[PDB]
Amino acid sequence: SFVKDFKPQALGDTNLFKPIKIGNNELLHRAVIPPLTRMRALHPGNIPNRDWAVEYYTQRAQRPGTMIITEGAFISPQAGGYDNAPGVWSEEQMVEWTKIFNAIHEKKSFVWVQLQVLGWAAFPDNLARDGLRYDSASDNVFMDAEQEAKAKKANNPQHSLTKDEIKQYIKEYVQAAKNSIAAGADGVEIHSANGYLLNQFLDPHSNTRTDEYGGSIENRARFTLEVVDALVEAIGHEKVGLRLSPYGVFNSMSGGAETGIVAQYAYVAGELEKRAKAGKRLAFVHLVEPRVTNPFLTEGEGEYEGGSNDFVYSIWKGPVIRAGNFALHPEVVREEVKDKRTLIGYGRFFISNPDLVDRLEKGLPLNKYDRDTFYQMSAHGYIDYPTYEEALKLGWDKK
Ligand SMILES: Cc1cc2nc3c(=O)[nH]c(=O)nc-3n(C[C@H](O)[C@H](O)[C@H](O)COP(=O)(O)O)c2cc1C
Ligand SMILES: C=C(C)[C@@H]1CC=C(C)C(=O)C1
Ligand SMILES: [Mg+2]
Repeated sequence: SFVKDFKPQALGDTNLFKPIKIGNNELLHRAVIPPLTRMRALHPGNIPNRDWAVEYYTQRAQRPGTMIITEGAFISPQAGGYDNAPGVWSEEQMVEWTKIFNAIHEKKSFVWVQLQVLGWAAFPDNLARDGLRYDSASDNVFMDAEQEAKAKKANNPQHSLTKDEIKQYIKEYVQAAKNSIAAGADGVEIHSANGYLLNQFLDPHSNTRTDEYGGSIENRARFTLEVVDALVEAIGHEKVGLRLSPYGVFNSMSGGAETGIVAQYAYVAGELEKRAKAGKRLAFVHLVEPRVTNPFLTEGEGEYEGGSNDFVYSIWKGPVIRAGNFALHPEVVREEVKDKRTLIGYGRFFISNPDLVDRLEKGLPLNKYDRDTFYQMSAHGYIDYPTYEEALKLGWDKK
């Protein structure tokens, strides 16, 4: 059915429908699909779903000139820990990704691979099963008590990465990015948000290190920036973006409660602009808004009102993608896109609306999403959400 207490507003008269160039890609509108883990990848091998993934992405690429960022993809086995999330390290995996990229391109849309490394959000028992470490920035602070317990129970205690192990991850990021581009992707997004490994280094709660990778703003940012620099050199700055969530609390990050948090993220933005002025401007910075500090919470919950991401705009002068509860708030989007370098990511409602861009343009009702099938091993709630046309044929305007 359609979202009941929603008054759509047509956005076709705004900058949301003005073209913009991101990296090498000529976008025809500024509604972006942010990365959305769907847990349909197949085990063993973290293989993109051979049955349904091409169809899922094809459906959501249907509006020409759409930028799609893939679900997080693990750069290596050690970077993983979820059996049903895909990887980008193996030939088996890349074969399936190539089919996905080809399908998206056939619809005249674009695809950026999000490179994911879980750190303390990984399941320690899956990792132990495969002979892998349970990794994070530190070893004396844990995501929650349950994760700490699972780690100890599996004889896989949380491990504070050595400098050599950090370098090994960087090598893996480089190879994963190369794999992605070679298979046909338009670029990659470095995931440094949402409380995953790079975010665990950025955040002073999760990073209690006393070496060069902790203990100061510059040190906490080091790993993220090293990855940025490694990828820029490997595949080019025009093929690289960075995702950050300054106010996020998901996966036990500090958010606005940490008084030093804006400084931490301002420093990263500054270092990116510095590289930009040196002729290596990243394709974009992607920010999760304080509108959504935890994406497991229903829209309107977990909104932090005490901070804004606007500071980034004073520092970074390139494109900014903003994500977080925008689908139900066209009135907010209308104001945000008045800034001529701002794009809008729509997550949960792109899950439920394959033709979301058309609906945004014309102010059409939105399909409700089904949270119960966000992560189920099923075509249901993955590839069977209807377009507006199909919804009308199903009688949803009367349901
Ligand atoms: C089911 C689901 C899966 C997600 N997977 C990822 C992911 O793999 N990588 C990532 O950076 N963010 C992920 N997110 C966060 C979203 O990209 C987005 O920031 C968040 O959903 C808020 O946007 P929205 O209100 O438009 O949904 C996910 C969110 C949801 C609900
Ligand atoms: C279900 C997942 C593994 C996560 C859901 C939400 C976020 C922000 C991710 O990065 C993946
Ligand atoms: Mg149900």
